[PDB]
Amino acid sequence: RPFSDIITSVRYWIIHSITIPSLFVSGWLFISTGLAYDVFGTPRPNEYFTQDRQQVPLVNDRFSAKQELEDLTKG
Amino acid sequence: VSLWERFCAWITSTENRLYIGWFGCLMFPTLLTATSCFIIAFIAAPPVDIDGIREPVSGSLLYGNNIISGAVVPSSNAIGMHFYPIWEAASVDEWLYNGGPYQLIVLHFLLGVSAYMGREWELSYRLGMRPWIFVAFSAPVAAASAVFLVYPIGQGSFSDGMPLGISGTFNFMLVFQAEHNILMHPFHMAGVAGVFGGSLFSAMHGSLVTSSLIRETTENESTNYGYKFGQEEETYNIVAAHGYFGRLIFQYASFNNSRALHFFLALWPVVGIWITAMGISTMAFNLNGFNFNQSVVDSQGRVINTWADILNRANLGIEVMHERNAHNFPLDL
Amino acid sequence: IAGRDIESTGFAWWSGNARLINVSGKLLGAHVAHAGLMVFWAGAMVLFEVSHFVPEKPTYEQGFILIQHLATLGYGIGPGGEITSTVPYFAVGVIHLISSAILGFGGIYHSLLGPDTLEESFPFFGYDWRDKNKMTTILGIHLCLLGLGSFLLVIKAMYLGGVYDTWAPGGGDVRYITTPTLNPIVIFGYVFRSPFGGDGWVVSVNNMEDVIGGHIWVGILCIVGGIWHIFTKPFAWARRAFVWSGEAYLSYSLAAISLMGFTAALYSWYNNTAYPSELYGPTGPEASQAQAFTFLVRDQRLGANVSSAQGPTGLGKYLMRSPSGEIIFGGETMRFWDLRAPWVEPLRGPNGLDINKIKNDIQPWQERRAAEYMTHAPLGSLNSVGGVATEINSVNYVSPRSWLCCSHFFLAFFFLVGHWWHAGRARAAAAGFEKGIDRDFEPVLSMTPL
Amino acid sequence: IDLDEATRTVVVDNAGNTTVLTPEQVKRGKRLFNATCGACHVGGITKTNPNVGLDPEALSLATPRRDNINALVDYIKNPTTYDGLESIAEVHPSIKSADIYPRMRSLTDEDLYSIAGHIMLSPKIASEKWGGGKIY
Amino acid sequence: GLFDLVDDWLKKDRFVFVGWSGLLLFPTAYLAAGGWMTGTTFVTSWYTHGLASSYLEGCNFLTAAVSTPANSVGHSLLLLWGPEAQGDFTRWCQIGGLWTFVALHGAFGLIGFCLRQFEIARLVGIRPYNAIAFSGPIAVFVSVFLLYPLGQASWFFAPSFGVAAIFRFLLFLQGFHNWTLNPFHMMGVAGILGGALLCAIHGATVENTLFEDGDAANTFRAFTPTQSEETYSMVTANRFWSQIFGVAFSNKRWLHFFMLFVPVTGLWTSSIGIVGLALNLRAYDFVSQELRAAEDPEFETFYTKNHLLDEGIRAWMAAQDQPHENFVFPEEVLPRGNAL
Amino acid sequence: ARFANGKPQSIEAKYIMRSPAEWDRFMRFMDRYAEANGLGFSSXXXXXXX
Ligand code: CLA
Ligand code: CLA
Ligand code: CLA
Ligand SMILES: CC1=C(/C=C/C(C)=C/C=C/C(C)=C/C=C/C=C(C)/C=C/C=C(C)/C=C/C2=C(C)CCCC2(C)C)C(C)(C)CCC1
Ligand SMILES: CC1=C(/C=C/C(C)=C/C=C/C(C)=C/C=C/C=C(C)/C=C/C=C(C)/C=C/C2=C(C)CCCC2(C)C)C(C)(C)CCC1
Ligand SMILES: CC1=C(/C=C/C(C)=C/C=C/C(C)=C/C=C/C=C(C)/C=C/C=C(C)/C=C/C2=C(C)CCCC2(C)C)C(C)(C)CCC1
Ligand code: OEX
Ligand SMILES: [Cl-]
Ligand SMILES: [Fe+2]
Repeated sequence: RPFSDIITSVRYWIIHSITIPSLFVSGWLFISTGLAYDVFGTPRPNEYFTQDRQQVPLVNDRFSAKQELEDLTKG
Repeated sequence: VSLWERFCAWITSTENRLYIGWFGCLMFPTLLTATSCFIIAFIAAPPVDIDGIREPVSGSLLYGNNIISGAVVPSSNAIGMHFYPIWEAASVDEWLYNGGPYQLIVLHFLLGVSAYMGREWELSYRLGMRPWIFVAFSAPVAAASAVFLVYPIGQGSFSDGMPLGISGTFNFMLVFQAEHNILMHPFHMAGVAGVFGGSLFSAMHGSLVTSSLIRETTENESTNYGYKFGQEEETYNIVAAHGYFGRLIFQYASFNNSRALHFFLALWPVVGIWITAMGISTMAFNLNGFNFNQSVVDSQGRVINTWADILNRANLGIEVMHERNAHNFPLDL
Repeated sequence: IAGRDIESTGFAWWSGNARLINVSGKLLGAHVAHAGLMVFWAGAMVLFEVSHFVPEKPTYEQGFILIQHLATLGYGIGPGGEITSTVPYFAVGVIHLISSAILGFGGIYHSLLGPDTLEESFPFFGYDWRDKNKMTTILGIHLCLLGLGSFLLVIKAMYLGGVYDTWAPGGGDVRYITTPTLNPIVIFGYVFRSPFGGDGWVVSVNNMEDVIGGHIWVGILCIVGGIWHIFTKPFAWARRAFVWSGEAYLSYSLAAISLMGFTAALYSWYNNTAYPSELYGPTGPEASQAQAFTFLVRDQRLGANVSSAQGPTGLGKYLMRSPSGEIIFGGETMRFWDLRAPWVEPLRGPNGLDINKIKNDIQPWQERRAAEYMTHAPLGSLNSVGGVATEINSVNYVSPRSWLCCSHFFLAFFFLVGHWWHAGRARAAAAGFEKGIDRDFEPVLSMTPL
Repeated sequence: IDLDEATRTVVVDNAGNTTVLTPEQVKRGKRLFNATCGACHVGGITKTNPNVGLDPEALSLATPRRDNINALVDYIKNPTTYDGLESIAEVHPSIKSADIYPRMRSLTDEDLYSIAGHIMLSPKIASEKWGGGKIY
Repeated sequence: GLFDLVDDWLKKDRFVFVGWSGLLLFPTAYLAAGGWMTGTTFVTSWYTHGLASSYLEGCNFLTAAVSTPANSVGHSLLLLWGPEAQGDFTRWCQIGGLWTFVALHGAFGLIGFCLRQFEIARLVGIRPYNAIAFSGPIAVFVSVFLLYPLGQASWFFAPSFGVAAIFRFLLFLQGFHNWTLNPFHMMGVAGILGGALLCAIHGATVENTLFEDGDAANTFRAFTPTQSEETYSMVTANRFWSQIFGVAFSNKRWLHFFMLFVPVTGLWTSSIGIVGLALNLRAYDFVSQELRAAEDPEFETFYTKNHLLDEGIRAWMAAQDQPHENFVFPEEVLPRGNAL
Repeated sequence: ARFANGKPQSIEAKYIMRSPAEWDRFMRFMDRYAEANGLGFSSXXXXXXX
């Protein structure tokens, strides 16, 4: 079926007005609730530096990277 | 039959090995003198002070240069934008000391390329074809004018023009990056897109056309020998090429009116180069690219570096070093 | 719909306006409506700038582009380039808006309900693109209108409150130009001089007297030419070198207007007379000269003997000698020694930069002007970060000179491209092979081999 | 880390008394400073006279001390040389030279207090770039 | 046979050709594109480069990137289950495993695309020149994104998938290797510019030598795909270009083969140059000029000026470009020219 | 150099000698085109009549 016929179909828009806005709102809430910071480990604007360290938190070892990051990302 | 008529006729003749035309009367002497002066200067031009600080720079082959390091050094900074023909100097040696040959060569080259465009159109008219090839050639001409004439006009000195050489070209590009941030300018992005797309479309069009070639030759004979000059039928199968292209990406997405295809081929790189020449021209008047320096700030206020800040770091490194002795005050205006 | 379809016309929708070439009334409607669009933009932008105006900052820091013109005309500006009131700008804006409404209605009426061809019903406004007498008549009428406009500017500057003059004694202010220069030699010296450095073909007009005299001359020439083209007919020598068609006329106009756009772009970048630095900000060279001047003054305050300190290259870091012998500021700004600014001329003598005036008779207002100009140079970025490309983004400023020059240079080149395209197509169409070759009368096959 | 109470405390007077800038003050300052001071004092350096910088160290060595809010506010009211021998109001923006410089024709006290607070506070945040220059 | 009807369904005619090559083209390419999309949106570069490269942290399209892994990790594959990460998606993203994920998956998708071109050509019964042409971009990707970091200290010095990151890569190679002076780069730029030249000139020549095949000004509607005769005069174009330039094409097959050949060989030469750089075998200095300048302080060319620019960019960029080295350069150590 | 200048003639010799070239061209052009007053073609860029 050609694209234009589907795009102009009414039964298409009756299944694309309860699916698209819901997905958009879910994508909004993904970061509005702050879940994305925890899922990907990216720092929040107030987590770049802490009271203990005032410099960039670089990883120096390879096979102990997990523990190093765990420590750096303490506070 | 007068003499003028006879002449005009020989000039606009279409049976001469090379078309002369009326634009040729401007193209030939001008380009010939430009190339003669360029060839002589690339071999035996004495050093020239370019920054006007009495520190001459050698650019000739006979002065310990090679093909890459050699160049025709642009005129001195003391002259600036002033016209400096031979007869304004008190001696030819002095004319060479202040880089007059650069001005001579560049002005003649610009006039020659403009006349070349005109001559392309004139022959198109004589042969009874559609007159728009010189419109396509306008893009390199615009780029050359921007790099050789418009930028010195905006900056205020001929010493800021592109030197005629390889290493000089690289130096010009690096200093342009340092002082102007060409990479972060959307017009340079458009030009890179245009050039990459031109190469892509050239390669793909050539592959599609050569792949679908009607079998009219053996195996022990160049495939190119199947085609004969002055044919009446297409030597390639458009149907097979379009089928392959449509199956490769998508059915809708595909060109059929080969005329539209060739128009798009002409359109992409030309508009890219036009936009790039406009980038250079706009930046000649100090309208630089985006400056995303210290744009990201944490809650407290400390600055978090992005990839743009490292670009600024490299630009600083280039800037504090270019023309080391020329500057006396903190700002480069 | 007979005239509005690729079939009836032969022109695709994207190149749709070409269907109006032979339609007289609709073309007139399109032209009038477009003029209304221009007027509407002028009025709307003036009102916008008046709304966003802030009396603390100078106009060149507020990103303004139109208040400067009306200020140069001498509207609501006081001594030194201070803005007194913004009422005349508001009046100009509203008048332009109303006139734009009228023009837009007229254009719409002539495009929609007006007769398609004016030749049948109004055999005075109808033309043919091919007869020369009517073409020259229209050209002469509009030429007379332009001459009257130039007169109007001269009249405004001479007897209607005057214009703003930076070089006026006691500082920049509005004055009457009582004695414009009428000498043809001095006026046409600008027109016929070199366009290179130190000459400044038409950009290097210095005083307001030359501006007024040149405008008097342009108005007189335009009036005489308009009268002359109306009466006469194109001569034999011009009758066989020109293509006589609508697209050819369009191409001629495109080339001329591209040249004018280039001239205006370079004119806004170098000129201080018709573009006072108090309104448009300092020019390119002006900022560099201001930097050299202010650092010279600062180092002189410490007691250093200016004009005796050798630079790092041994050339002199404060005062140098121009290649013509004139005494100029040192450093990289020696390329800009042709500069002439109202705040630096008091220090210039016949030999160049006088030294006794620099050592003793310096003024605080010159110091303030130089510092302000150095701190506001025509440097910036596309997002208007301001300053040098490597500077951090705290200031927010791009000089209007840069905007004007860049935009108009871009437009001028693209109109040159339009000239190329349209001239080629017009000549090909007049010749008769703008659609193809022929396939039965191919001229290449009739020519000798080579 | 946030712009907490600890980092918003600055010296208010010669003695050493330390007041606290409300967040609003900070904003207004950064705005006013960037609008008026920024063109010449961007980044905490003096563009026209690089010797007399704006970093806290140079303010500490001025005569009199300029490393507190009160002295900065007084300097705006009445600017002097680096050693304080005479006034330079005719060649520097100031309330005294309000006629000469139209920018200050509207500045208020709180405005001056906020600008001085911003000047004092920014070196506490950046701590090495306020007045540093290109290098940093 | 079970294989036969599966092969029949794979080569079914539909909107998009799947083919056998699709089995590794579609998942790998989809995963590479998705990895780039998630990388420039959520994951950061704080713990590998000390940067912020994501929309979540405030970068625009020009600055967001998928940055290379930390230099402390060597040429490790950074597998999600590897010893460096041991599962735990968050730390895998933080140490920079997404770069390797994207690069490896994109390389396999690239292989899949070349195989897809071969299969399409075989099914349609035409010559496979398209795959040979596409071999150029494959060589560029392999030499730049795989071989160059492999020759260097770690993945850290590979280009990052981002707009500004590529600019940083350009400037880094210019500053450290004098890449513009390398003759193979000169060949590459010659090939690329010649390809653009050929494309524009051929388009213009074909479009301006069309035949009278209609009556309307719009010449696009005077063409039909199932046409036998040629639409433009080869003879007239040949004569025009021989009268203007001096030499012109007289063979469409040779013309289009040249159009194919130029950019591909440009890219191949550039790739050879990059492979050379990977081992620091760079065309940096002209020994003769370096000497003759060392023994005489009056000799100067644009070449020595370029060297000074390289030293400046290197010294001023190293501190922030390589945070793992902990470079500290005092102000009096940094090379700087005069007052500026 | 920067001395403004009507055109760029500095010495009467330079003007009086840039003269004969243009006048030589005017004469050779007049040789073909002389005694022409009418012959209005009234067509789009025709100029067919010599
Ligand atoms: C300044 C721009 C401009 C102007 C003045 C015109 C003018 C014209 N075009 Mg046109 N055109 C333009 C841009 C412009 N065009 C562009 C950019 C394209 C490319 C898409 C085209 C493509 C195009 C085609 C393909 C054709 C025209 C045609 C025409 C003519 C008849 C149009 C018509 O019948 O309208 C009919 C349309 C309407 C009635 C709907 C528009 C309703 C009104 C006019 C909109 C404006 C209302 C305004 C906001 C209210 C103000 C009221 C006032 C009192 C304040 C007319 C002279 C036609 C032609 O050749 O005529 C013979 C034709 O076939 N044009
Ligand atoms: C006063 C100036 C002027 C005038 C009256 C004309 C008039 C004409 N031109 Mg034309 N042209 C001009 C300047 C001018 N041109 C310039 C400067 C160029 C160089 C770029 C061209 C290049 C040009 C070409 C290449 C062609 C014409 C054609 C035509 C004819 C039909 C045009 C049409 O229907 O428009 C239709 C208008 C549009 C489709 C609008 C397109 C919008 C453009 C592409 C983008 C504009 C970007 C804008 C600056 C900002 C965008 C904002 C956005 C981000 C929201 C008509 C006689 C056609 C022709 O040959 O007819 C015989 C044709 O093929 N012109
Ligand atoms: C055909 C599509 C395809 C291809 C070619 C790849 C290829 C790759 N993926 Mg991958 N992936 C795919 C689809 C694909 N993926 C899909 C659909 C997903 C979503 C679930 C993922 C999710 C994914 C993740 C999350 C990761 C990869 C990674 C990788 C890379 C390393 C994989 C590795 O080492 O395992 C190689 C595995 C094999 C060779 C197994 C092949 C099957 C064997 C031969 C069957 C027989 C074995 C037998 C049972 C053993 C007998 C006993 C033994 C003792 C002999 C590699 C480039 C990793 C990576 O790039 O990290 C940087 C990584 O972390 N992929
Ligand atoms: C034909 C055509 C066309 C065109 C059209 C035209 C071009 C039109 C124009 C139009 C116009 C051009 C219009 C205008 C209008 C205007 C108006 C409507 C105005 C109004 C005003 C007002 C209302 C004001 C008010 C005010 C005041 C008084 C004060 C202050 C405030 C304010 C401002 C509010 C087109 C393209 C579409 C399409 C095709 C067809
Ligand atoms: C206002 C003013 C001024 C001005 C004045 C005047 C008086 C002007 C004029 C102007 C003029 C007086 C101009 C003229 C121009 C001309 C031209 C521009 C020409 C051109 C020509 C042509 C283009 C031709 C062509 C051709 C040829 C070459 C060949 C054959 C064909 C033909 C014919 C086409 C001044 C600056 C003083 C000052 C300020 C104010
Ligand atoms: C990595 C990974 C993965 C995967 C994932 C995925 C596969 C994802 C996907 C994702 C995606 C797939 C996403 C996408 C996104 C998109 C977007 C975000 C877009 C945007 C767009 C826009 C923004 C546009 C723009 C534009 C243009 C471009 C042009 C025209 C104009 C406009 C404006 C429209 C997994 C799970 C396996 C796990 C492991 C890791
Ligand atoms: O000459 Mn070539 O590079 Ca244009 O900026 Mn200023 O001048 Mn020099 O420094 Mn930077
Ligand atoms: Cl300087
Ligand atoms: Fe082709």
